Amino acid sequence: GYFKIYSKHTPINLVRGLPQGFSALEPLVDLPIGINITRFQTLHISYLTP
Amino acid sequence: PTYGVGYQPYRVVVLSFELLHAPATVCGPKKSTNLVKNKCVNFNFNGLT
Repeated sequence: GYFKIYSKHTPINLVRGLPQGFSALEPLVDLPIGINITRFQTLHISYLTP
Repeated sequence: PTYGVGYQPYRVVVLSFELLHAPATVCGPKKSTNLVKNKCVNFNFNGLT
């Protein structure tokens, strides 16, 4: 019943592909939402241009 | 305002404590004692005794 989010931010100079290396992920936040999750989806930002 | 004592409005609030088979979300106030140092003491830190 706990949703746990771990996060990490790194400055990467690679142009394409998942970089090879090790970096531990510090916990970001735990929430007692207590729901059932089976699917998910990502949302992106859009830049409106003339 | 001139009605009888038993005919006056009472503001009734019923608190219903629901306890399911799920992790709890409401708890009573947690207490704290002054921190003592350099002395064998019985310590409790967030349930770690």
